[PDB]
Amino acid sequence: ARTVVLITGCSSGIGLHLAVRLASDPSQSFKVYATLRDLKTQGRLWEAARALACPPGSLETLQLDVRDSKSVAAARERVTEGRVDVLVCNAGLGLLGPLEALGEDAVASVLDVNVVGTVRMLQAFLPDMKRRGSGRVLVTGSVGGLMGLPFNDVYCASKFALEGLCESLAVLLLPFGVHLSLIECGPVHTGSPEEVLDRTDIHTFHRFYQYLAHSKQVFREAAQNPEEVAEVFLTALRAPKPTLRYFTTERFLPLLRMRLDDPSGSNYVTAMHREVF
Amino acid sequence: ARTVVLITGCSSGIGLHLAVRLASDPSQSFKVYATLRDLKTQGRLWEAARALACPPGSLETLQLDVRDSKSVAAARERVTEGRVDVLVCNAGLGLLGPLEALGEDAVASVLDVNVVGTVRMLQAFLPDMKRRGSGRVLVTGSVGGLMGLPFNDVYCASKFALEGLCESLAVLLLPFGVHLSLIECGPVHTGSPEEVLDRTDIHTFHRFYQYLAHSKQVFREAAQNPEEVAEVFLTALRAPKPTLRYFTTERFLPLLRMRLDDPSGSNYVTAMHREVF
Ligand SMILES: C[C@]12CCC(=O)C[C@@H]1CC[C@@H]1[C@@H]2CC[C@]2(C)[C@@H](O)CC[C@@H]12
Ligand SMILES: C[C@]12CCC(=O)C[C@@H]1CC[C@@H]1[C@@H]2CC[C@]2(C)[C@@H](O)CC[C@@H]12
Repeated sequence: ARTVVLITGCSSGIGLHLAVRLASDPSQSFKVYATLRDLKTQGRLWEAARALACPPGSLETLQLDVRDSKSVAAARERVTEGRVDVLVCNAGLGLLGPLEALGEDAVASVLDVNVVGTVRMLQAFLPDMKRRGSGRVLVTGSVGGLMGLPFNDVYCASKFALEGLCESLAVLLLPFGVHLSLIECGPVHTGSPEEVLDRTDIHTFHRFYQYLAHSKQVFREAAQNPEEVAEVFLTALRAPKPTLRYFTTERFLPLLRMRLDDPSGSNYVTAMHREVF
Repeated sequence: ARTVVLITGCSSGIGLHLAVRLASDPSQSFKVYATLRDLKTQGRLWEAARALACPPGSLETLQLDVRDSKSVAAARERVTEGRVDVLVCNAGLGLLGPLEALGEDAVASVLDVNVVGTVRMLQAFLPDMKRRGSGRVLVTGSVGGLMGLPFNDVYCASKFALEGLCESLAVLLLPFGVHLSLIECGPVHTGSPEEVLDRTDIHTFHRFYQYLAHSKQVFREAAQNPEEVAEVFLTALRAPKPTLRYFTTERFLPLLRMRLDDPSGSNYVTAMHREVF
Protein backbone atom coordinates (compact mmCIF):
# COMPACT_ATOMS: atom_id res chain seq x y z
CA ALA A 1 0.00 0.00 0.00
CA ARG A 2 2.52 2.59 1.19
CA THR A 3 5.95 3.21 -0.29
CA VAL A 4 8.40 1.74 2.19
CA VAL A 5 11.54 3.96 2.66
CA LEU A 6 14.65 3.07 4.69
CA ILE A 7 17.06 5.93 5.24
CA THR A 8 20.55 5.70 6.85
CA GLY A 9 22.16 8.48 8.94
CA CYS A 10 18.99 10.18 10.31
CA SER A 11 20.42 11.73 13.48
CA SER A 12 20.89 15.10 11.74
CA GLY A 13 21.08 16.91 8.46
CA ILE A 14 19.72 15.71 5.20
CA GLY A 15 18.76 12.30 6.59
CA LEU A 16 16.73 13.79 9.46
CA HIS A 17 14.91 16.29 7.27
CA LEU A 18 14.21 13.78 4.47
CA ALA A 19 12.80 11.26 6.95
CA VAL A 20 10.22 13.74 8.39
CA ARG A 21 9.43 15.24 5.01
CA LEU A 22 8.42 11.81 3.74
CA ALA A 23 6.65 10.66 6.92
CA SER A 24 4.68 13.93 7.15
CA ASP A 25 3.68 14.01 3.44
CA PRO A 26 0.04 15.15 3.26
CA SER A 27 -0.74 12.17 0.98
CA GLN A 28 0.53 9.61 3.60
CA SER A 29 2.11 7.64 0.70
CA PHE A 30 5.29 6.76 2.71
CA LYS A 31 6.23 4.49 5.63
CA VAL A 32 9.68 5.58 6.83
CA TYR A 33 12.35 3.60 8.69
CA ALA A 34 14.76 6.27 9.89
CA THR A 35 17.94 4.56 10.98
CA LEU A 36 20.68 5.89 13.28
CA ARG A 37 23.99 4.61 14.61
CA ASP A 38 23.35 5.65 18.25
CA LEU A 39 19.80 5.73 19.56
CA LYS A 40 20.79 8.52 22.01
CA THR A 41 20.73 10.84 19.03
CA GLN A 42 17.08 10.13 18.11
CA GLY A 43 15.60 13.06 20.07
CA ARG A 44 16.21 15.56 17.27
CA LEU A 45 14.40 13.39 14.77
CA TRP A 46 11.38 13.04 17.08
CA GLU A 47 11.29 16.78 17.80
CA ALA A 48 11.17 17.44 14.01
CA ALA A 49 8.60 14.67 13.58
CA ARG A 50 6.33 16.39 16.12
CA ALA A 51 6.83 19.80 14.50
CA LEU A 52 5.67 18.43 11.20
CA ALA A 53 2.96 16.30 12.84
CA CYS A 54 3.95 12.96 11.33
CA PRO A 55 0.99 10.64 11.83
CA PRO A 56 1.63 7.80 14.28
CA GLY A 57 3.06 4.79 12.46
CA SER A 58 4.42 6.89 9.56
CA LEU A 59 7.93 6.95 11.13
CA GLU A 60 9.92 4.36 13.07
CA THR A 61 13.51 4.51 14.21
CA LEU A 62 15.94 1.53 13.97
CA GLN A 63 19.48 1.26 15.25
CA LEU A 64 21.79 0.60 12.31
CA ASP A 65 25.60 0.72 12.32
CA VAL A 66 26.71 0.64 8.65
CA ARG A 67 30.15 -0.55 9.79
CA ASP A 68 28.63 -3.90 10.90
CA SER A 69 26.96 -6.21 8.41
CA LYS A 70 25.12 -7.95 11.32
CA SER A 71 23.53 -4.60 12.26
CA VAL A 72 22.54 -4.12 8.63
CA ALA A 73 20.93 -7.56 8.50
CA ALA A 74 19.12 -7.01 11.90
CA ALA A 75 17.56 -3.75 10.67
CA ARG A 76 16.48 -5.38 7.33
CA GLU A 77 14.69 -8.13 9.30
CA ARG A 78 12.88 -5.32 11.22
CA VAL A 79 11.22 -4.07 8.01
CA THR A 80 7.85 -5.67 8.89
CA GLU A 81 6.47 -5.11 5.39
CA GLY A 82 9.08 -7.49 3.94
CA ARG A 83 10.23 -5.09 1.23
CA VAL A 84 11.97 -1.75 0.78
CA ASP A 85 10.67 0.33 -2.08
CA VAL A 86 13.18 3.16 -1.63
CA LEU A 87 16.61 2.78 -0.01
CA VAL A 88 18.36 6.04 0.84
CA CYS A 89 22.10 5.63 1.51
CA ASN A 90 22.93 8.84 3.34
CA ALA A 91 25.09 8.03 6.40
CA GLY A 92 28.47 9.70 6.03
CA LEU A 93 31.44 11.19 7.85
CA GLY A 94 33.54 14.21 7.01
CA LEU A 95 37.24 14.46 7.59
CA LEU A 96 39.09 17.75 7.40
CA GLY A 97 42.81 18.48 7.74
CA PRO A 98 46.35 18.21 6.35
CA LEU A 99 46.70 14.65 5.06
CA GLU A 100 49.72 13.90 7.30
CA ALA A 101 47.79 15.05 10.42
CA LEU A 102 44.97 12.52 9.89
CA GLY A 103 45.04 9.42 12.06
CA GLU A 104 45.11 6.15 10.17
CA ASP A 105 42.03 4.96 12.08
CA ALA A 106 40.13 8.13 11.18
CA VAL A 107 41.07 7.55 7.50
CA ALA A 108 39.88 3.93 7.65
CA SER A 109 36.66 4.91 9.48
CA VAL A 110 35.65 7.50 6.86
CA LEU A 111 36.25 4.88 4.12
CA ASP A 112 34.41 2.20 6.06
CA VAL A 113 31.31 4.26 6.85
CA ASN A 114 31.13 6.21 3.60
CA VAL A 115 32.08 3.51 1.03
CA VAL A 116 32.04 0.05 2.58
CA GLY A 117 28.93 1.03 4.58
CA THR A 118 27.14 1.79 1.34
CA VAL A 119 28.42 -1.46 -0.20
CA ARG A 120 26.94 -3.35 2.86
CA MET A 121 23.54 -1.70 2.36
CA LEU A 122 23.48 -2.42 -1.39
CA GLN A 123 24.56 -6.09 -0.80
CA ALA A 124 21.80 -6.46 1.80
CA PHE A 125 19.01 -4.73 -0.16
CA LEU A 126 19.67 -4.99 -3.93
CA PRO A 127 18.97 -8.74 -4.26
CA ASP A 128 15.23 -8.51 -3.33
CA MET A 129 14.91 -5.41 -5.57
CA LYS A 130 16.43 -7.23 -8.57
CA ARG A 131 14.11 -10.18 -7.89
CA ARG A 132 10.99 -7.96 -7.81
CA GLY A 133 12.24 -6.09 -10.83
CA SER A 134 11.65 -2.85 -8.93
CA GLY A 135 13.08 -0.43 -6.35
CA ARG A 136 14.76 2.95 -6.08
CA VAL A 137 18.13 3.64 -4.51
CA LEU A 138 19.09 7.21 -3.66
CA VAL A 139 22.69 7.94 -2.49
CA THR A 140 23.72 11.22 -0.88
CA GLY A 141 26.55 12.63 -2.91
CA SER A 142 28.68 15.76 -2.63
CA VAL A 143 30.34 18.41 -4.77
CA GLY A 144 33.54 16.90 -3.15
CA GLY A 145 32.66 13.68 -4.99
CA LEU A 146 32.89 15.51 -8.31
CA MET A 147 36.00 17.65 -7.81
CA GLY A 148 38.90 17.53 -5.36
CA LEU A 149 38.97 20.02 -2.44
CA PRO A 150 42.18 20.82 -0.56
CA PHE A 151 42.33 19.50 3.00
CA ASN A 152 39.38 17.21 2.19
CA ASP A 153 41.67 14.57 0.51
CA VAL A 154 40.17 11.54 2.29
CA TYR A 155 36.56 12.89 2.36
CA CYS A 156 36.82 13.53 -1.39
CA ALA A 157 38.38 10.08 -1.87
CA SER A 158 35.32 8.59 -0.20
CA LYS A 159 32.78 10.70 -2.15
CA PHE A 160 34.59 10.03 -5.51
CA ALA A 161 34.40 6.34 -4.52
CA LEU A 162 30.58 6.51 -4.21
CA GLU A 163 30.51 7.98 -7.69
CA GLY A 164 32.46 5.06 -9.20
CA LEU A 165 30.49 2.53 -7.13
CA CYS A 166 27.09 3.90 -8.20
CA GLU A 167 27.98 4.50 -11.84
CA SER A 168 29.35 0.96 -12.20
CA LEU A 169 26.17 -0.48 -10.61
CA ALA A 170 23.84 1.70 -12.74
CA VAL A 171 25.34 0.28 -15.98
CA LEU A 172 24.24 -3.18 -14.76
CA LEU A 173 20.93 -2.42 -13.01
CA LEU A 174 19.33 -0.68 -16.04
CA PRO A 175 17.61 -3.83 -17.50
CA PHE A 176 16.61 -4.99 -13.97
CA GLY A 177 14.17 -2.09 -13.44
CA VAL A 178 16.03 -0.97 -10.26
CA HIS A 179 16.99 2.72 -10.49
CA LEU A 180 19.94 4.22 -8.61
CA SER A 181 20.62 7.95 -8.42
CA LEU A 182 23.18 10.22 -6.66
CA ILE A 183 21.88 13.41 -5.16
CA GLU A 184 24.79 15.86 -5.48
CA CYS A 185 24.69 18.33 -2.55
CA GLY A 186 26.72 21.53 -2.15
CA PRO A 187 26.96 23.03 1.36
CA VAL A 188 23.86 22.44 3.54
CA HIS A 189 22.75 24.37 6.66
CA THR A 190 22.07 21.31 8.80
CA GLY A 191 41.70 18.17 15.83
CA SER A 192 42.01 21.48 17.67
CA PRO A 193 44.59 24.00 16.25
CA GLU A 194 47.42 22.84 18.59
CA GLU A 195 46.58 19.25 17.63
CA VAL A 196 46.91 19.98 13.87
CA LEU A 197 49.98 22.26 14.25
CA ASP A 198 51.72 19.43 16.15
CA ARG A 199 51.16 17.18 13.12
CA THR A 200 52.09 19.43 10.24
CA ASP A 201 54.39 22.23 9.06
CA ILE A 202 53.69 25.90 9.67
CA HIS A 203 53.22 26.61 5.98
CA THR A 204 50.63 23.86 5.50
CA PHE A 205 49.03 25.00 8.78
CA HIS A 206 48.65 28.50 7.34
CA ARG A 207 47.20 27.17 4.07
CA PHE A 208 44.70 25.21 6.21
CA TYR A 209 43.56 28.45 7.85
CA GLN A 210 43.17 30.06 4.48
CA TYR A 211 41.10 27.12 3.28
CA LEU A 212 38.90 27.32 6.41
CA ALA A 213 38.37 31.07 5.93
CA HIS A 214 37.29 30.56 2.29
CA SER A 215 35.12 27.55 3.19
CA LYS A 216 33.30 29.57 5.86
CA GLN A 217 32.52 32.30 3.34
CA VAL A 218 31.29 29.84 0.69
CA PHE A 219 29.09 28.33 3.40
CA ARG A 220 27.64 31.62 4.56
CA GLU A 221 26.95 32.77 1.03
CA ALA A 222 25.83 29.45 -0.47
CA ALA A 223 24.54 26.93 2.11
CA GLN A 224 21.12 25.46 1.24
CA ASN A 225 18.24 24.64 3.60
CA PRO A 226 18.02 20.89 4.16
CA GLU A 227 14.32 21.36 3.37
CA GLU A 228 15.28 22.42 -0.12
CA VAL A 229 17.82 19.52 -0.49
CA ALA A 230 15.25 16.98 0.76
CA GLU A 231 12.84 18.04 -2.01
CA VAL A 232 15.48 17.14 -4.66
CA PHE A 233 15.45 13.61 -3.19
CA LEU A 234 11.69 13.66 -3.62
CA THR A 235 12.02 14.76 -7.24
CA ALA A 236 14.37 11.83 -7.94
CA LEU A 237 11.97 9.49 -6.12
CA ARG A 238 9.00 10.41 -8.25
CA ALA A 239 10.79 10.62 -11.61
CA PRO A 240 9.27 7.96 -13.93
CA LYS A 241 12.77 7.36 -15.43
CA PRO A 242 15.37 8.76 -13.07
CA THR A 243 18.84 9.85 -14.22
CA LEU A 244 22.03 8.72 -12.53
CA ARG A 245 22.74 12.17 -11.11
CA TYR A 246 20.65 15.07 -9.65
CA PHE A 247 22.22 18.37 -8.58
CA THR A 248 20.74 20.33 -5.67
CA THR A 249 22.26 23.54 -7.03
CA GLU A 250 23.70 25.17 -10.19
CA ARG A 251 26.39 26.91 -8.05
CA PHE A 252 29.36 24.66 -8.62
CA LEU A 253 28.55 23.61 -12.19
CA PRO A 254 30.85 26.20 -13.84
CA LEU A 255 33.79 24.91 -11.76
CA LEU A 256 32.73 21.36 -12.60
CA ARG A 257 32.53 22.06 -16.35
CA MET A 258 36.03 23.57 -16.31
CA ARG A 259 37.11 20.32 -14.66
CA LEU A 260 35.13 18.32 -17.15
CA ASP A 261 36.57 19.81 -20.30
CA ASP A 262 40.27 19.73 -19.46
CA PRO A 263 40.99 16.04 -18.76
CA SER A 264 44.72 16.80 -17.95
CA GLY A 265 43.36 18.46 -14.73
CA SER A 266 45.59 21.50 -15.26
CA ASN A 267 42.77 24.08 -15.55
CA TYR A 268 40.87 22.71 -12.61
CA VAL A 269 43.86 22.59 -10.26
CA THR A 270 44.85 26.12 -11.21
CA ALA A 271 41.31 27.57 -10.89
CA MET A 272 40.62 25.83 -7.58
CA HIS A 273 43.99 26.93 -6.19
CA ARG A 274 43.20 30.55 -7.12
CA GLU A 275 39.58 30.21 -5.83
CA VAL A 276 40.76 29.01 -2.36
CA PHE A 277 44.14 30.67 -1.94
CA ALA B 1 73.75 12.47 -7.54
CA ARG B 2 71.22 9.94 -8.81
CA THR B 3 67.45 10.37 -8.84
CA VAL B 4 66.16 8.16 -6.05
CA VAL B 5 62.91 6.29 -7.03
CA LEU B 6 60.76 4.15 -4.71
CA ILE B 7 58.08 2.13 -6.46
CA THR B 8 55.32 0.04 -4.76
CA GLY B 9 53.86 -3.19 -6.19
CA CYS B 10 56.88 -4.42 -8.24
CA SER B 11 56.14 -8.15 -8.28
CA SER B 12 54.53 -7.90 -11.73
CA GLY B 13 53.05 -5.61 -14.32
CA ILE B 14 53.63 -1.95 -14.60
CA GLY B 15 55.60 -1.77 -11.36
CA LEU B 16 58.04 -4.52 -12.42
CA HIS B 17 58.61 -3.07 -15.88
CA LEU B 18 58.96 0.53 -14.65
CA ALA B 19 61.50 -0.52 -12.00
CA VAL B 20 63.83 -2.22 -14.57
CA ARG B 21 63.31 0.46 -17.17
CA LEU B 22 64.57 3.07 -14.73
CA ALA B 23 67.37 0.95 -13.24
CA SER B 24 68.63 -0.05 -16.71
CA ASP B 25 68.49 3.49 -18.18
CA PRO B 26 71.62 3.97 -20.32
CA SER B 27 72.29 7.28 -18.52
CA GLN B 28 72.36 5.58 -15.04
CA SER B 29 70.45 8.62 -13.66
CA PHE B 30 68.23 6.47 -11.35
CA LYS B 31 68.63 4.47 -8.13
CA VAL B 32 65.53 2.28 -7.77
CA TYR B 33 63.95 0.78 -4.64
CA ALA B 34 61.51 -1.77 -6.02
CA THR B 35 59.19 -2.77 -3.22
CA LEU B 36 57.01 -5.90 -2.95
CA ARG B 37 54.54 -7.31 -0.44
CA ASP B 38 55.98 -10.87 -0.47
CA LEU B 39 59.67 -11.37 -1.17
CA LYS B 40 58.89 -14.81 -2.68
CA THR B 41 57.62 -12.94 -5.71
CA GLN B 42 60.92 -11.11 -6.38
CA GLY B 43 62.28 -13.67 -8.88
CA ARG B 44 60.40 -12.16 -11.83
CA LEU B 45 61.82 -8.73 -11.12
CA TRP B 46 65.38 -10.11 -10.98
CA GLU B 47 64.92 -12.10 -14.19
CA ALA B 48 63.82 -8.87 -15.96
CA ALA B 49 66.65 -6.95 -14.31
CA ARG B 50 69.16 -9.44 -15.75
CA ALA B 51 67.55 -9.31 -19.20
CA LEU B 52 67.97 -5.57 -19.29
CA ALA B 53 71.40 -5.75 -17.63
CA CYS B 54 70.70 -3.35 -14.77
CA PRO B 55 74.09 -2.37 -13.36
CA PRO B 56 74.76 -3.69 -9.85
CA GLY B 57 73.50 -1.22 -7.25
CA SER B 58 70.97 0.37 -9.65
CA LEU B 59 68.12 -1.78 -8.23
CA GLU B 60 67.33 -2.99 -4.71
CA THR B 61 64.27 -4.80 -3.48
CA LEU B 62 62.52 -3.99 -0.14
CA GLN B 63 59.62 -5.76 1.50
CA LEU B 64 56.75 -3.31 1.88
CA ASP B 65 53.16 -4.12 2.87
CA VAL B 66 51.09 -0.98 2.15
CA ARG B 67 48.43 -2.27 4.57
CA ASP B 68 50.83 -1.75 7.51
CA SER B 69 52.15 1.69 8.38
CA LYS B 70 55.06 0.05 10.31
CA SER B 71 56.15 -1.71 7.09
CA VAL B 72 55.94 1.61 5.27
CA ALA B 73 58.10 3.31 7.91
CA ALA B 74 60.65 0.38 7.91
CA ALA B 75 61.11 0.62 4.12
CA ARG B 76 61.49 4.47 4.29
CA GLU B 77 64.28 4.04 6.87
CA ARG B 78 65.98 1.63 4.38
CA VAL B 79 66.35 4.42 1.79
CA THR B 80 70.08 4.88 2.55
CA GLU B 81 70.26 8.14 0.59
CA GLY B 82 67.88 9.80 3.06
CA ARG B 83 65.54 11.16 0.40
CA VAL B 84 63.12 10.00 -2.27
CA ASP B 85 63.09 12.10 -5.41
CA VAL B 86 60.30 10.15 -7.12
CA LEU B 87 57.63 8.14 -5.30
CA VAL B 88 55.59 5.82 -7.52
CA CYS B 89 52.36 4.62 -5.86
CA ASN B 90 51.46 1.61 -7.99
CA ALA B 91 50.48 -1.31 -5.71
CA GLY B 92 46.87 -2.26 -6.38
CA LEU B 93 44.31 -5.05 -6.33
CA GLY B 94 41.50 -5.80 -8.73
CA LEU B 95 38.15 -7.17 -7.72
CA LEU B 96 35.70 -8.57 -10.23
CA GLY B 97 32.17 -9.89 -9.73
CA PRO B 98 28.51 -9.24 -8.89
CA LEU B 99 28.52 -6.84 -5.94
CA GLU B 100 26.48 -9.20 -3.71
CA ALA B 101 28.96 -12.07 -4.37
CA LEU B 102 31.95 -10.10 -3.04
CA GLY B 103 33.13 -10.95 0.46
CA GLU B 104 33.17 -8.06 2.87
CA ASP B 105 36.84 -8.74 3.65
CA ALA B 106 37.73 -8.70 -0.05
CA VAL B 107 35.92 -5.33 -0.36
CA ALA B 108 37.80 -3.90 2.64
CA SER B 109 41.14 -5.29 1.37
CA VAL B 110 40.82 -3.64 -2.06
CA LEU B 111 40.00 -0.32 -0.34
CA ASP B 112 42.82 -0.74 2.15
CA VAL B 113 45.54 -1.58 -0.37
CA ASN B 114 44.38 0.70 -3.17
CA VAL B 115 43.30 3.83 -1.22
CA VAL B 116 44.47 3.69 2.38
CA GLY B 117 47.76 2.14 1.20
CA THR B 118 48.36 5.17 -0.98
CA VAL B 119 47.37 7.49 1.88
CA ARG B 120 50.00 5.70 4.09
CA MET B 121 52.71 6.23 1.47
CA LEU B 122 51.84 9.92 0.98
CA GLN B 123 51.74 10.50 4.80
CA ALA B 124 55.14 8.82 5.14
CA PHE B 125 56.85 10.53 2.16
CA LEU B 126 55.19 13.93 1.45
CA PRO B 127 56.51 15.73 4.56
CA ASP B 128 60.23 15.55 3.57
CA MET B 129 59.27 16.52 -0.02
CA LYS B 130 57.35 19.61 1.16
CA ARG B 131 60.31 20.53 3.38
CA ARG B 132 62.81 20.27 0.50
CA GLY B 133 60.41 22.09 -1.76
CA SER B 134 60.85 19.29 -4.30
CA GLY B 135 59.77 15.77 -5.31
CA ARG B 136 57.60 13.97 -7.83
CA VAL B 137 54.75 11.61 -7.01
CA LEU B 138 53.37 9.34 -9.72
CA VAL B 139 50.19 7.29 -9.01
CA THR B 140 49.04 4.42 -11.21
CA GLY B 141 45.51 5.19 -12.29
CA SER B 142 42.98 3.37 -14.43
CA VAL B 143 40.27 4.00 -17.02
CA GLY B 144 38.04 2.45 -14.24
CA GLY B 145 38.99 5.47 -12.12
CA LEU B 146 37.45 7.78 -14.72
CA MET B 147 34.25 5.92 -15.62
CA GLY B 148 32.26 3.15 -13.94
CA LEU B 149 32.54 -0.42 -15.30
CA PRO B 150 29.90 -3.07 -14.54
CA PHE B 151 31.05 -5.85 -12.22
CA ASN B 152 34.04 -3.70 -11.23
CA ASP B 153 31.94 -1.66 -8.68
CA VAL B 154 34.47 -1.87 -5.82
CA TYR B 155 37.60 -1.70 -8.07
CA CYS B 156 36.15 1.42 -9.71
CA ALA B 157 35.25 2.80 -6.26
CA SER B 158 38.89 2.44 -5.28
CA LYS B 159 40.28 3.95 -8.52
CA PHE B 160 37.76 6.89 -8.40
CA ALA B 161 38.96 7.38 -4.80
CA LEU B 162 42.60 7.79 -5.95
CA GLU B 163 41.37 10.43 -8.37
CA GLY B 164 39.69 12.48 -5.60
CA LEU B 165 42.64 11.92 -3.24
CA CYS B 166 45.25 13.08 -5.79
CA GLU B 167 43.25 15.99 -7.18
CA SER B 168 42.57 17.34 -3.68
CA LEU B 169 46.30 17.05 -2.80
CA ALA B 170 47.42 18.66 -6.09
CA VAL B 171 45.38 21.82 -5.35
CA LEU B 172 47.45 22.20 -2.15
CA LEU B 173 50.90 20.99 -3.26
CA LEU B 174 51.18 23.43 -6.21
CA PRO B 175 53.00 26.25 -4.28
CA PHE B 176 55.19 23.66 -2.45
CA GLY B 177 57.05 22.61 -5.63
CA VAL B 178 55.99 18.94 -5.16
CA HIS B 179 54.28 17.61 -8.30
CA LEU B 180 51.76 14.77 -8.26
CA SER B 181 50.43 13.09 -11.39
CA LEU B 182 48.08 10.15 -12.19
CA ILE B 183 49.09 7.88 -15.01
CA GLU B 184 45.79 6.70 -16.50
CA CYS B 185 46.22 3.15 -17.89
CA GLY B 186 43.79 1.22 -20.10
CA PRO B 187 44.28 -2.58 -20.33
CA VAL B 188 47.92 -3.72 -20.03
CA HIS B 189 49.47 -7.04 -21.16
CA THR B 190 51.33 -7.73 -17.93
CA GLY B 191 35.59 -16.91 -7.33
CA SER B 192 35.16 -19.85 -9.69
CA PRO B 193 31.84 -20.00 -11.67
CA GLU B 194 30.09 -22.27 -9.10
CA GLU B 195 31.32 -19.91 -6.36
CA VAL B 196 29.79 -16.83 -8.06
CA LEU B 197 26.56 -18.62 -9.14
CA ASP B 198 26.04 -19.67 -5.50
CA ARG B 199 26.15 -15.98 -4.52
CA THR B 200 24.00 -14.36 -7.18
CA ASP B 201 20.94 -14.77 -9.42
CA ILE B 202 21.04 -16.53 -12.77
CA HIS B 203 20.28 -13.34 -14.67
CA THR B 204 23.12 -11.38 -13.05
CA PHE B 205 25.33 -14.46 -13.56
CA HIS B 206 24.57 -14.35 -17.28
CA ARG B 207 25.26 -10.60 -17.48
CA PHE B 208 28.61 -11.33 -15.77
CA TYR B 209 29.50 -13.77 -18.54
CA GLN B 210 28.57 -11.22 -21.14
CA TYR B 211 30.76 -8.64 -19.43
CA LEU B 212 33.68 -11.12 -19.29
CA ALA B 213 33.28 -11.95 -22.99
CA HIS B 214 33.36 -8.24 -23.94
CA SER B 215 36.25 -7.52 -21.55
CA LYS B 216 38.32 -10.32 -23.11
CA GLN B 217 37.77 -8.87 -26.58
CA VAL B 218 38.66 -5.32 -25.49
CA PHE B 219 41.80 -6.79 -23.93
CA ARG B 220 42.83 -8.76 -26.98
CA GLU B 221 42.24 -5.82 -29.29
CA ALA B 222 43.53 -3.03 -27.05
CA ALA B 223 45.97 -4.19 -24.34
CA GLN B 224 49.22 -2.18 -24.25
CA ASN B 225 52.77 -3.45 -23.62
CA PRO B 226 53.88 -2.55 -20.11
CA GLU B 227 57.03 -1.26 -21.84
CA GLU B 228 54.91 1.33 -23.58
CA VAL B 229 53.02 2.22 -20.32
CA ALA B 230 56.29 2.53 -18.38
CA GLU B 231 57.54 5.14 -20.86
CA VAL B 232 54.49 7.35 -20.09
CA PHE B 233 55.64 7.30 -16.44
CA LEU B 234 59.03 8.44 -17.70
CA THR B 235 57.46 11.25 -19.69
CA ALA B 236 55.65 12.49 -16.57
CA LEU B 237 58.89 12.17 -14.58
CA ARG B 238 60.87 14.36 -16.91
CA ALA B 239 58.19 16.99 -17.61
CA PRO B 240 59.48 20.37 -16.32
CA LYS B 241 55.89 21.25 -15.23
CA PRO B 242 53.86 18.07 -15.04
CA THR B 243 50.06 18.03 -15.38
CA LEU B 244 47.77 16.26 -12.93
CA ARG B 245 46.83 13.57 -15.44
CA TYR B 246 48.63 11.61 -18.23
CA PHE B 247 46.80 9.12 -20.46
CA THR B 248 48.63 6.05 -21.79
CA THR B 249 46.17 5.81 -24.67
CA GLU B 250 43.59 7.79 -26.70
CA ARG B 251 41.33 4.68 -26.87
CA PHE B 252 38.84 5.43 -24.14
CA LEU B 253 38.78 9.21 -24.49
CA PRO B 254 35.64 9.31 -26.70
CA LEU B 255 33.74 7.30 -24.05
CA LEU B 256 35.21 9.58 -21.37
CA ARG B 257 34.17 12.77 -23.20
CA MET B 258 30.61 11.48 -23.56
CA ARG B 259 30.72 10.95 -19.80
CA LEU B 260 32.26 14.34 -19.29
CA ASP B 261 29.71 16.37 -21.19
CA ASP B 262 26.50 14.89 -19.80
CA PRO B 263 26.76 15.46 -16.03
CA SER B 264 23.35 13.70 -15.41
CA GLY B 265 25.22 10.44 -16.34
CA SER B 266 22.36 9.36 -18.62
CA ASN B 267 24.41 9.26 -21.86
CA TYR B 268 27.30 7.46 -20.27
CA VAL B 269 25.20 4.77 -18.60
CA THR B 270 23.29 4.15 -21.81
CA ALA B 271 26.41 4.03 -24.05
CA MET B 272 28.36 1.79 -21.67
CA HIS B 273 25.37 -0.55 -21.28
CA ARG B 274 25.13 -0.86 -25.08
CA GLU B 275 28.95 -1.18 -25.41
CA VAL B 276 29.08 -4.14 -22.94
CA PHE B 277 25.71 -5.81 -23.36
C1 LIG C 1 33.60 21.96 1.68
C2 LIG C 1 32.52 23.03 1.42
C3 LIG C 1 32.25 23.80 2.72
C4 LIG C 1 31.49 23.05 3.83
C5 LIG C 1 30.47 22.05 3.30
O1 LIG C 1 29.40 21.89 3.86
C6 LIG C 1 30.76 21.27 2.04
C7 LIG C 1 31.20 22.33 1.04
C8 LIG C 1 31.15 21.78 -0.38
C9 LIG C 1 31.43 22.94 -1.33
C10 LIG C 1 32.84 23.48 -1.13
C11 LIG C 1 32.96 24.03 0.31
C12 LIG C 1 34.32 24.73 0.49
C13 LIG C 1 34.56 25.83 -0.55
C14 LIG C 1 34.50 25.29 -1.98
C15 LIG C 1 35.77 24.47 -2.19
C16 LIG C 1 34.34 26.27 -3.16
O2 LIG C 1 35.54 26.89 -3.59
C17 LIG C 1 33.74 25.46 -4.31
C18 LIG C 1 33.11 24.22 -3.66
C19 LIG C 1 33.18 24.55 -2.17
C1 LIG D 1 38.36 -3.80 -17.36
C2 LIG D 1 39.08 -3.74 -18.72
C3 LIG D 1 39.55 -5.15 -19.11
C4 LIG D 1 40.74 -5.73 -18.31
C5 LIG D 1 41.74 -4.68 -17.86
O1 LIG D 1 42.93 -4.92 -17.85
C6 LIG D 1 41.26 -3.31 -17.44
C7 LIG D 1 40.35 -2.87 -18.58
C8 LIG D 1 40.10 -1.37 -18.52
C9 LIG D 1 39.34 -0.99 -19.79
C10 LIG D 1 37.96 -1.65 -19.81
C11 LIG D 1 38.15 -3.18 -19.84
C12 LIG D 1 36.79 -3.87 -20.03
C13 LIG D 1 36.05 -3.38 -21.28
C14 LIG D 1 35.80 -1.88 -21.24
C15 LIG D 1 34.72 -1.64 -20.19
C16 LIG D 1 35.42 -1.13 -22.53
O2 LIG D 1 34.05 -1.20 -22.88
C17 LIG D 1 35.81 0.34 -22.31
C18 LIG D 1 36.84 0.33 -21.17
C19 LIG D 1 37.13 -1.17 -21.00
